[PDB]
Amino acid sequence: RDDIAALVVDNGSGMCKAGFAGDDAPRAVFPSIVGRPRHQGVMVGMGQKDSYVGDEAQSKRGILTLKYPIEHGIVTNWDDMEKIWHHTFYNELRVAPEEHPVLLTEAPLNPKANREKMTQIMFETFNTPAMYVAIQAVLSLYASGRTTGIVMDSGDGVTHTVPIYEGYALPHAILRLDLAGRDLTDYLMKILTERGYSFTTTAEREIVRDIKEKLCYVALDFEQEMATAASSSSLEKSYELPDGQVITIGNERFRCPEALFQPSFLGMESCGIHETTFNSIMKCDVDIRKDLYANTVLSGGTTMYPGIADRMQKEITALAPSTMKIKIIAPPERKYSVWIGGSILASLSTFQQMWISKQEYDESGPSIVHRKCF
Ligand SMILES: Nc1ncnc2c1ncn2[C@@H]1O[C@H](COP(=O)(O)OP(=O)(O)O)[C@@H](O)[C@H]1O
Ligand SMILES: [Mg+2]
Repeated sequence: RDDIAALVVDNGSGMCKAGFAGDDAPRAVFPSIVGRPRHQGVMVGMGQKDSYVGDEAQSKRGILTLKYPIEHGIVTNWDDMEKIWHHTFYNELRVAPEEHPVLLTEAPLNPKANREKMTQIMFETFNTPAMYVAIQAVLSLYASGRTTGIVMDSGDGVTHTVPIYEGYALPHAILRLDLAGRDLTDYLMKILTERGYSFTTTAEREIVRDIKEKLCYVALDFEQEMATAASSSSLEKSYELPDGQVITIGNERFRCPEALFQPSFLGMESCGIHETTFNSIMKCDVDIRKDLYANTVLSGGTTMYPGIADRMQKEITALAPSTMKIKIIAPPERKYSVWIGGSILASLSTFQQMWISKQEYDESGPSIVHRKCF
């Protein structure tokens, strides 16, 4: 192309969003999975591919051992992370990472190794002209187009809360909760053994992930929901497995997401999503707090339960004083927020100087990022 518009990769733990820089929607939304087949291949018909990264794994999941390369925001296996990125440019976008500049997001307080290796790989593997690393929550604020607010983003394995006032991070106040979507999925598996459905296989876990999205919804009052669910069959809901069996679910649909509000359930002693937002406000200075309580942005995937926005409001309200009324942004496209906001930052002028360049890296090595990025 005459104009090369830098790639925005929002590499998360659960998915791998990507696209060109010119739009408010990615082109490339495929779950970050490498499938390895787990039997002898008897037929000599075709030489089947040894590995099945990307959406193909979701179709062939029956005979595969699906694995996740990124757990808790952190890249446990790179060989698998390289395979996902090769698929991202060559197959998903059909573009060259050398004839295009590129920006990769990352959750805060990740071990310094993560940033370092990302920098090496973007320069040594795909030989990128220029690269950058950004924090998720700062970009989610860009998307909502507000200079000041507190951003609470929960994805699949990391939940983080970052408070910004008049375009100034207070980084002493940035809290992070491990509890996230994967912990919610894995708790539904554990409470569907109640009604006697077992999901031991990797692929079985992915079927559970799809029930949670279809039926799980947060409740204003947990106790009142529980009483009604026990009293009557109104709540009960029924889903068709891939075999053609039916599973019926009742109270389990509003207990999958309740763990967020009381991690006592999952076994952790973390306070809540509501107490984490509150406490990040209350580490900030007195004057800044009034503007923050007013603006509270929900971002990401596990912010997409119905009920969630109405539960947060009520929750923080009780914690806060009678004045300083709290309003929660909870936008419609919050699922792709982080990426859309990454679209803008690259689009925005004066971000050019900030871009790390091969030239700089060649002198100071991968450790360049530890001084040129936040
Ligand atoms: N409609 C939905 N309702 C509830 N949770 C959802 C929904 N869609 C996806 N999820 C959750 O969102 C996570 C993926 O969202 P996202 O934040 O975009 O990904 P990542 O953490 O990889 O960036 C999954 O773990 C899943 O639990
Ligand atoms: Mg995310």
